[PDB]
Amino acid sequence: GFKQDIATLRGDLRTYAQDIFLAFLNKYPDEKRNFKNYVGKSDQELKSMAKFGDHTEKVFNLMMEVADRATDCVPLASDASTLVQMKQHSGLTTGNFEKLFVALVEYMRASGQSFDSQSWDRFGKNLVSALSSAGMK
Amino acid sequence: GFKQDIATLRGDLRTYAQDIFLAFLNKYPDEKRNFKNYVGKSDQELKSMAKFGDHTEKVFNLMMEVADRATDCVPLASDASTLVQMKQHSGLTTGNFEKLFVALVEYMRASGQSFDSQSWDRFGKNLVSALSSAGMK
Ligand code: HEM
Ligand SMILES: COc1ccc(Br)cc1O
Repeated sequence: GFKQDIATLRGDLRTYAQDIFLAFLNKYPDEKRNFKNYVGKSDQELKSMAKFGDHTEKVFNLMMEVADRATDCVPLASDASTLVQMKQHSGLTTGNFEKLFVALVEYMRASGQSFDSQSWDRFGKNLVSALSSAGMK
Repeated sequence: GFKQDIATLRGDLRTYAQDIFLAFLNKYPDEKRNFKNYVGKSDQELKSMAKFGDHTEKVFNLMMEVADRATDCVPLASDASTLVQMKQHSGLTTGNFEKLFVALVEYMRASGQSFDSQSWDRFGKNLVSALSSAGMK
């Protein structure tokens, strides 16, 4: 289930994080509007760019914590508020997170592994709802 | 407290893992007996090797899983058994773990961040006791 998937991802978190975020950027190339420095770079070039490696690592370290603190894939409202109030996220909207989780679910379904993709689909929808309630446009 | 410290560490897991492991290796030079491939390299030379960060991150992920599953800083006997039975740990005794947590507590106390160093010292002691109970010499 969802809780075991958190353990699976955490057990190889750097590789999963970079692969899922790359899947996001390659499924939705226009999302580089928020990452101008990512333009004109292959996956392997991005993986050697410090700001990509560091942001991606932060994304998934904190996402696994938010998932871990969730009940039945519903995040804490306080976790959603913290995400909304992050300064570097000022230009984001719920659509950015929606797309991230569509790519993550697609990645899990395509993997060879026993991920509970339905739970991650719910988690992403419930996070988006919570971000909206917390003030994200 | 302890639970928040797990969240702090997980929030920047690779960085904290490398810095705490380096603190251990430098406090106890003989402990590189179990790390032949790290001999003859400075802290920054080690951090530059992707395998060092990869290994340290995976170690500390399991450490955080054991810490999060603990009750009042007492680890589960089943988690201690896992650590005893790991093939990678066949050469080890509890003193190896005692020294790791002495260095970890020293790192936390010098950090100037608000770690609950007392709880981590207790956790390390209770982990050592639990490793002994699970069959480590
Ligand atoms: C609670 C404490 C510890 C945890 C959670 C832990 C966990 C782990 C994990 C997950 C690995 C596999 C690493 C990987 O896949 O890259 C590993 C390997 C290893 N650990 Fe531990 N460990 C702990 C303490 C120690 C201590 C104190 C020592 C020695 C002083 C030690 C020595 C080793 C060695 C020699 C390996 C083999 C290195 C390799 O993977 O090639 N561990 N440990
Ligand atoms: C002493 O063994 C270890 C302790 C902490 C990390 Br991080 C990695 C290790 O290999």
